[PDB]
Amino acid sequence: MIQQESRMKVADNSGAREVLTIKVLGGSGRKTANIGDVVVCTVKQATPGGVVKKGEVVKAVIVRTKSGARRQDGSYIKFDENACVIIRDDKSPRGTRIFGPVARELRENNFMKIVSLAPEVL
Amino acid sequence: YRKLGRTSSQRKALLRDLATDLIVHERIETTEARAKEIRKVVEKLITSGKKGDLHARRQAAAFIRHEVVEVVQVKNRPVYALQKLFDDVAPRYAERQGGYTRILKKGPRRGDGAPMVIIELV
Amino acid sequence: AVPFRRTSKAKKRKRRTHVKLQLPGMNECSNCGEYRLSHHVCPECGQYDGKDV
Amino acid sequence: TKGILGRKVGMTQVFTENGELIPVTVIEAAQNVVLQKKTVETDGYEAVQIGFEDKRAKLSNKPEQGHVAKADTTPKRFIREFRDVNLDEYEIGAEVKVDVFAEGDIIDATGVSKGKGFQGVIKRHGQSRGPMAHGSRYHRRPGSMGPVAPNRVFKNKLLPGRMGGEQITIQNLEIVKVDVEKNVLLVKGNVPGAKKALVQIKTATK
Amino acid sequence: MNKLIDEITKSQLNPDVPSFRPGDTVRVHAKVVEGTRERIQLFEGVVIKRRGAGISETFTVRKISNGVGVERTFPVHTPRIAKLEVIRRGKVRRAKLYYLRNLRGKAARIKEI
RNA sequence: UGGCACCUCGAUGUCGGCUCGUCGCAUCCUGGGGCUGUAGUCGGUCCCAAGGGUUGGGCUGUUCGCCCAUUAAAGCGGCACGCGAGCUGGGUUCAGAACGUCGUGAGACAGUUCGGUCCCUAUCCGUCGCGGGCGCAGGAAAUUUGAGAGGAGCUGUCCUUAGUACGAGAGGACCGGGAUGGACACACCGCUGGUGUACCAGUUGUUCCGCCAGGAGCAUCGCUGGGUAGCUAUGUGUGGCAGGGAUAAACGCUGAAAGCAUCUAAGCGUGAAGCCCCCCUCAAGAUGAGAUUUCCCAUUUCUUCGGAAAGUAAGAUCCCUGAAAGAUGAUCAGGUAGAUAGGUUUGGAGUGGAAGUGUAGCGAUACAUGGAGCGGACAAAUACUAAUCGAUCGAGGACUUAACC
Ligand SMILES: [Mg+2]
Ligand SMILES: [Mg+2]
Ligand SMILES: [Mg+2]
Ligand SMILES: [Mg+2]
Ligand SMILES: [Mg+2]
Ligand SMILES: [Mg+2]
Ligand SMILES: [Mg+2]
Ligand SMILES: [Mg+2]
Ligand SMILES: [Mg+2]
Ligand SMILES: [Mg+2]
Ligand SMILES: [Mg+2]
Ligand SMILES: [Mg+2]
Ligand SMILES: [Mg+2]
Ligand SMILES: [Mg+2]
Ligand SMILES: [Mg+2]
Ligand SMILES: [Mg+2]
Ligand SMILES: [Mg+2]
Ligand SMILES: [Mg+2]
Ligand SMILES: [Mg+2]
Ligand SMILES: [Mg+2]
Ligand SMILES: [Mg+2]
Ligand SMILES: [Mg+2]
Ligand SMILES: [Mg+2]
Ligand SMILES: [Mg+2]
Ligand SMILES: [Mg+2]
Ligand SMILES: [Mg+2]
Ligand SMILES: [Mg+2]
Ligand SMILES: [Mg+2]
Ligand SMILES: [Mg+2]
Ligand SMILES: [Mg+2]
Ligand SMILES: [Mg+2]
Ligand SMILES: [Mg+2]
Ligand SMILES: [Zn+2]
Repeated sequence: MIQQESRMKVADNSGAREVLTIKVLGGSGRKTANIGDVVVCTVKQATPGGVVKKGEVVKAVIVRTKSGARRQDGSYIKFDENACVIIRDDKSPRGTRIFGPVARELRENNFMKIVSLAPEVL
Repeated sequence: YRKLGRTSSQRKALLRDLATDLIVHERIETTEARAKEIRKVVEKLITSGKKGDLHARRQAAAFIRHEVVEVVQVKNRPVYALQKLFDDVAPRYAERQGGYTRILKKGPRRGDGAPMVIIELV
Repeated sequence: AVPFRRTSKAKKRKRRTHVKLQLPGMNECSNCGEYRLSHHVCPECGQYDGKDV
Repeated sequence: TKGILGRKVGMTQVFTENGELIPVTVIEAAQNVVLQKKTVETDGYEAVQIGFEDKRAKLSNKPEQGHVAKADTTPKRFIREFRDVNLDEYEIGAEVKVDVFAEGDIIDATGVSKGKGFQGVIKRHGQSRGPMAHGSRYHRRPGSMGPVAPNRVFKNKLLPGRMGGEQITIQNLEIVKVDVEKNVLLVKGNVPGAKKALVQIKTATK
Repeated sequence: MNKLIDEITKSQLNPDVPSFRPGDTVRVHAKVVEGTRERIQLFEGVVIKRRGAGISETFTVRKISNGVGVERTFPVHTPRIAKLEVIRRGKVRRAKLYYLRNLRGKAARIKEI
């Protein structure tokens, strides 16, 4: 459950380090996003010398939430950290590496580039 | 269960007083809605007397008050309420399974119109 | 929150149509043969269901 | 179409063949008997009367002893009617079994909702609260009751009252498993009412 | 409790599940079915909670992976578990082990019996 | 924006915001259509159309406005510039103080800045729910038709048709099918979580049960870690599907006045998210009081007459045990022809390894007897306790005509 004014750490190799959510795409009154959704967000912190400079407005996709999704089997998954990966207009990540585990829900949304680079997909 | 117009602390302190008077005197005088609640806590307290274990005695000793029912001239040995329950009241109902109490209606009280009853131990 | 007109005697009497109180549900004891409330212990002959509580 | 009467037993879950997990509702549908058939000539509309549960002869009274005596059956507790149903079947006094349904049918469930007492606006009608701080004194109140000009308050100004207890029907509700030895019928989803409540099952209208 | 629910759901109870308690490491051989493939992915970690009765029972397994803690919840009698193992038996004083959600290594170490 | 000064000065509360809406159409989106400087995609303008829908933030007391980010769209207005006996009090518009300016001065400026008491127990109508009476030409128990009324009505993206029709190219479809969402609505607690003050466990201070052990009182439920029933959303299931009849704008067929022609004059055919239906709910006080199945039957005193009363039948209630119901009435499950509530015996969730005894250690402590003990509201059996005994109410069916009999 991610809405406006909600921050989440970045999980790739681009310059961004922390990100604040600006808007959730999808509909007129939508007010909450979960794993696999794309949001518009701004950069609050950046490592020096990074590709993405502090203060930019970029789109991004959620890879793991504190309250993860449920599967049709009836099983669940939850992480201990909200994370975020900055993407281009297509589904191609801006960075070169992905850190930490990634939920399997990203596979079903054609985010194959992120899935391949993750250390493991749970 | 039902409240009795008093907070949680004062309710427990009231059920322990009434349940002990019914043991000591075997016939008391309460209001109708107040006698329908010590019916439960007295029969559940005879049952601990039909076991006779030390474990059951220590459990019931945490509910009975501590007053002398009567002095026995053995050398004077005061007899306490817990001794009466485990040596006199309990052996009386060795054959009956349930229902060691009966409730008999009397009529309204003058001061506030409360409906009074007689609750006996037979 | 303050009355606009005073209440007439007709309307003040109509409202009290339901301000009566019912007749008690009394009965007759078999032993002492006087009036008694149902499901209650007889006050005078001091008995109930013929057991003399 | 087809229909039976039943009692809500509870809720549980089952595993399907594909491996997925779904919640189901359990229905007890024993002792259904056809009691009366209503025709156009006699009544003007076509219907069938069904009785659900037998009950002790003490509770039944004289007028309804003779109503069920025509079908040669013991007095029942629930009696309802089904319309838009074929009348070539349904001989008088015939038992109605759960096996008139099947795997993967679509049904409609009708029952009486659970009861809530005197309920306010933001639970009965789902309205909004006022601010709970910043010095306000408006928390859970109805709202303005209309403009000044009419000199009155219109109808359907939603206000507190007794909440539950109305008849609600739920449509396009699937059936999971049917059992004839236990007279038990499993429906995927929820049906209105508390436990032990009457639930009227009928084939989907759409 | 309800007797009638028990006979209906008696047949779906998995009888090959072993006996475990919260607080011991297990190795769930969970199936991960894709569109047209079946794989046996392994998930190993401590069991935190075990709740419910009947075929509604569930358990939760906690793993720390790549510095990020992951928790996974399964139904006990699901047919999507190929087999379940009990690697080692821990010693705990709780029934729900929620005090590990905010505890890193060398302090989240559970003894053995 | 103004003009007038007709009601109100024995008081008609005055901006903005909050909660709640409802109406008009001069239509912002979605529906149908005519023209185009309409090749295609994208558009422009006009006609019919009010069913539904119509965003979250930064700055300012702000309405407005500018900006960031979205959306199918971010409509214009009326209702005392809707709504203060419904809320706030930032602003305006009291008394304090200060700046600039004007005045000799007390002081003043709709110039600016900091601070500044928002009272009321609902009589009548109105609105939302729940009861008592009588009526409906005998008295009762159920099941129902439906006049009439209310609810719902929204819409995006991807795939295929197809890189096809069109076009030189760049570009690139209508119609049709499939998949899956956004917001909203109804119900439910199996799942994920919340709460859970008579459930379980750990722990501090102090007092008490004569002492050790074991417990109790108070300290926000003392604090902390869990949690049953019930109530719940952020959870789950489902809905707005597919359609019919008559139409608006519009397009036509046949066809005359007027031997030709023309959609019109007589007559026909297509044709909208709109109208009436379909769908969900209420509904016979619908004084027009409806229908069906079943039950009780034609008693006794008085009458001069309308008719009067007084024991009953079928049936109901008083009274009592209660919850799936509930402010109180009402509703529903029962009253010995009994499982309605409590108890008792077996279980279940939940908590987690009781007391006593023994063993190891100097000791705090650990292990065994032992998934132990405890276990509100959950399940099944059992009449052990309480629903004992009685009483009250409740029909003998008017007249006329017609057909059967
Ligand atoms: Mg959320
Ligand atoms: Mg206290
Ligand atoms: Mg009904
Ligand atoms: Mg307040
Ligand atoms: Mg457990
Ligand atoms: Mg005046
Ligand atoms: Mg118009
Ligand atoms: Mg159009
Ligand atoms: Mg056009
Ligand atoms: Mg409209
Ligand atoms: Mg700021
Ligand atoms: Mg005006
Ligand atoms: Mg105004
Ligand atoms: Mg007002
Ligand atoms: Mg001054
Ligand atoms: Mg001067
Ligand atoms: Mg101040
Ligand atoms: Mg008031
Ligand atoms: Mg009435
Ligand atoms: Mg729940
Ligand atoms: Mg001590
Ligand atoms: Mg004290
Ligand atoms: Mg607590
Ligand atoms: Mg439709
Ligand atoms: Mg048509
Ligand atoms: Mg009638
Ligand atoms: Mg119960
Ligand atoms: Mg009754
Ligand atoms: Mg019982
Ligand atoms: Mg021990
Ligand atoms: Mg020793
Ligand atoms: Mg008796
Ligand atoms: Zn007497």
